[PDB]
Amino acid sequence: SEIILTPKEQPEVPLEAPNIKPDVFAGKSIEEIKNIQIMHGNEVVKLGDFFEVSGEPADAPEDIKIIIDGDVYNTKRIGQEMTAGEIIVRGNVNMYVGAGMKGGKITVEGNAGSWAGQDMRGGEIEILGDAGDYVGSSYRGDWRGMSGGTITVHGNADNEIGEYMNGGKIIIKGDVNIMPGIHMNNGLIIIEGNVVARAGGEMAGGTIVVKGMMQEFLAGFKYLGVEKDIEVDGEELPGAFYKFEGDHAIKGAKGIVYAAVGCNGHIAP
Amino acid sequence: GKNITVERTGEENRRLIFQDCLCAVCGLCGEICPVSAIEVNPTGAMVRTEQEKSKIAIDENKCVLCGMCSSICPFQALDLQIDGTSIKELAEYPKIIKSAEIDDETCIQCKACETACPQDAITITRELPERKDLVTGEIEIDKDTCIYCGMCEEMCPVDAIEIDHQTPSSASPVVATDIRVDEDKCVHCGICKRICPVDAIMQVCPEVTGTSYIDPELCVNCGWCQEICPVDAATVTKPFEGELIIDQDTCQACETCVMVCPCNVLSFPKPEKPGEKTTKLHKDERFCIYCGACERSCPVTAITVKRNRINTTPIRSKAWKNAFDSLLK
Amino acid sequence: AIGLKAYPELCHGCGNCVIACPVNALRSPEVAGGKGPTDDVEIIMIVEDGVVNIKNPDLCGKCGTCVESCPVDAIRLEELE
Amino acid sequence: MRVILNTGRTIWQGQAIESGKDLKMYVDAAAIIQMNPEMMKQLGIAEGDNVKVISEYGDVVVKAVEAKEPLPEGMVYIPMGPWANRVIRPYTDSTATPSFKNIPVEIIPTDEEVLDMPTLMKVYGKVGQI
Ligand code: SF4
Ligand code: SF4
Ligand code: SF4
Ligand code: SF4
Ligand code: SF4
Ligand code: SF4
Ligand code: SF4
Ligand code: SF4
Ligand code: SF4
Ligand code: SF4
Ligand SMILES: [Ca+2]
Ligand SMILES: [K+]
Ligand SMILES: [K+]
Ligand SMILES: [K+]
Ligand SMILES: [K+]
Ligand SMILES: [K+]
Repeated sequence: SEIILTPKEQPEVPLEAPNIKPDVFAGKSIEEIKNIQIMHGNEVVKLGDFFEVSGEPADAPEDIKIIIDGDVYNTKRIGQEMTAGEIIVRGNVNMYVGAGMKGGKITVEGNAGSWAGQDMRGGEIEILGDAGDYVGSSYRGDWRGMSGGTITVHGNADNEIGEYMNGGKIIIKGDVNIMPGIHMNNGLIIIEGNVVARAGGEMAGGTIVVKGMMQEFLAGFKYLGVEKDIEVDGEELPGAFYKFEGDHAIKGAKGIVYAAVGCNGHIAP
Repeated sequence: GKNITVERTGEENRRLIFQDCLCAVCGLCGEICPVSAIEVNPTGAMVRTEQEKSKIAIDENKCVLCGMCSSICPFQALDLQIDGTSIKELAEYPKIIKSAEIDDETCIQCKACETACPQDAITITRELPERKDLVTGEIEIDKDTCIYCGMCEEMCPVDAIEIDHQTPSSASPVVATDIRVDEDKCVHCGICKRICPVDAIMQVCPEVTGTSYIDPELCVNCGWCQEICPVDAATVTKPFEGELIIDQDTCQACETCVMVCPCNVLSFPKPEKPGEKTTKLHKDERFCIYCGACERSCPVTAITVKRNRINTTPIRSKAWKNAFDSLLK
Repeated sequence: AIGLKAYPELCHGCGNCVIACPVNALRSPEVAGGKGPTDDVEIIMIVEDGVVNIKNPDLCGKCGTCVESCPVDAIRLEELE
Repeated sequence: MRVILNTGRTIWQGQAIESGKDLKMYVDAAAIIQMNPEMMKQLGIAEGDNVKVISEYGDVVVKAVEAKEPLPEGMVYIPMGPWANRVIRPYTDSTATPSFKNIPVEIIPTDEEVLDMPTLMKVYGKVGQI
């Protein structure tokens, strides 16, 4: 069952809409969905004030597909803590897309702001454009971050992707800036493009794979040699990779960084 | 920038990708194309000079995405994909039989093949044993007998001895506060015990692992690894069989073919002694793949390539059989 | 297509290209040995009136040897149309 | 010339902000670019000559002065203030804190004048809101 949200003009003061999720839409009529509360800065407003609503209701969230038929560049927390069903955004989203989600799937056809999939527990997020900082990160002060789910970004991402990661998987098909996998404990990060610096900084566990060039790396890592045609958590990666263990600035560190031999000769000692 | 993609969508999607960086400008794709859709630029010019153009041009109005050019290319520069899968994984498409492999159990990680490979397709690594495991002995300095003369520290060939030197003060009226031997660095040569003027020193006297990897996209099946290997761990099979013929008198030693050859077959030997004469253009066909780039590059046609066989199982399609047979000479 | 092009206004008339060319060297033993031709011969280019002058462009194989021999970029291989 | 722009405090910029940001001494303390004498020689300038600083984020005219606190090769120093903040990196990397230090900039000599404090702020085009 498809429920269509057609955005009216997005406001300059952003909207916060954590109630845009199949779990809230389940069991509500089209008229009840228009009355769902969202924030517009320091005022509470109705979903209907900023979106046209149409389609067919459904009683269970697993049978709901929300289609946002337009750009929602100034709408935060879409799909926050969703457990089932699907959201497709035919445009951009602001921060916190799918933050804390437990299941289901979110597809963003455009770009996403920072904290996409922050604290993710399960399900899937797919961003066809670029993402901001803190893809699949933890919250300020907490030492327990993302514990499951898959995040795929087809474009580029910025800093601290997988910050304090404790499970799940992050795939960046483009490039990243600095500190991917900062304080990582567990999980898998695959960067198909390049890294500027500090991959795996202060990591204690988990695996980071860089298929492109790492411009700079870290002296706290131990070089283990080359591995070929590697397989990590079911992902088959053909070719040769320089293998490093660290970050030994951390006590008892067991993290692994794989970097493609072809463009990382300057990183190997 | 320099790569070319010819694509056609529909019921069945077909996509031909050309990678300029892998192209050796041999001309075989242009020769095989049954509709003459490809124009290959001059071999010498594309290798020896700076050019903004791609090495080949594919006419979209003539190409029918048959895949013959992708199949023949000895350099993996042309790849035809049908519904996302490469023709090299589809048994319906004729495939040239070739290979290059290293037996990991036989290999001793000597790195000679890595150095010899003309395409830099090989990665050889090795984990050497730690220095301490290649020497055996015991060493001890009596710090009460030691007078801190510094002769052992100076003479030690590996800097294993360290003295904590200092300028004396009235609170610490000594020239040094400690002396230590780093047993992980010591090679048990016995120099320190022999130079000590007060006999303060007592001194008395793991297999190589690694990884071997051949990149299948860069490898051109030249056979340099197989020939150079001291233990016969590397095995190579070639796509074509043929012959090279050089006319030494026609050759004017411009060096174009030498620079063009992607398999390092051709060279200009240097005379060993003054007044000795050498072969103007030297070949070693053990490394040749009969690609034809050398002949194509030569402006005076002093070097020619004959191709006697293209290694495949019997070709079923008459169009493909006729195209492959046109490359034999 | 790519072909031989002269820039006589940049040329020193040094003769490096004339001598380096394997087609010219094959056709003229004097040229092969570093001299300008005295015997009548049909070669790709010669130094005439102090500058490089292309005489038989159809004999050029576009190898790039002449180009490496010129430090002032007065003889090139480029798109002629 | 491509250089690295560092920014921060000087005791003179401190004295000037506490005396008055509307005084000539604030322009003399903060609308400046400190450079090693070797860099001034490379550019062909002397102390007191003006320099046009251009980054990906903006542009500014400041007065060249010889650095009394030596710089590493290829680095320049503009004291914190609105002249420096025309050209440094605004982006916070999702931390709230901009990149005030170590930004690539292009520097060339100029005959244009340094703008005083009220004139520099007119580049933003404040529109009255009441
Ligand atoms: S067949 Fe020869 S010329 Fe054609 S793409 Fe392959 S390497 Fe280049
Ligand atoms: S795919 Fe077939 S038609 Fe197209 S260029 Fe290659 S050989 Fe010619
Ligand atoms: S040579 Fe003997 S006395 Fe001199 S410093 Fe070494 S141990 Fe001490
Ligand atoms: S034995 Fe040779 S290597 Fe060991 S400490 Fe003495 S001098 Fe140095
Ligand atoms: S066959 Fe030639 S190209 Fe292939 S790995 Fe051996 S030496 Fe390198
Ligand atoms: S030459 Fe032979 S032994 Fe030496 S590294 Fe290569 S394959 Fe191994
Ligand atoms: S064979 Fe032809 S291309 Fe090779 S060096 Fe001799 S003249 Fe030049
Ligand atoms: S010598 Fe053999 S491998 Fe080298 S360019 Fe000629 S044909 Fe190709
Ligand atoms: S084109 Fe260049 S190499 Fe040839 S004569 Fe002129 S300056 Fe000399
Ligand atoms: S490109 Fe080669 S053949 Fe043509 S004129 Fe220059 S050297 Fe002679
Ligand atoms: Ca945290
Ligand atoms: K090599
Ligand atoms: K010593
Ligand atoms: K051998
Ligand atoms: K030829
Ligand atoms: K030149």
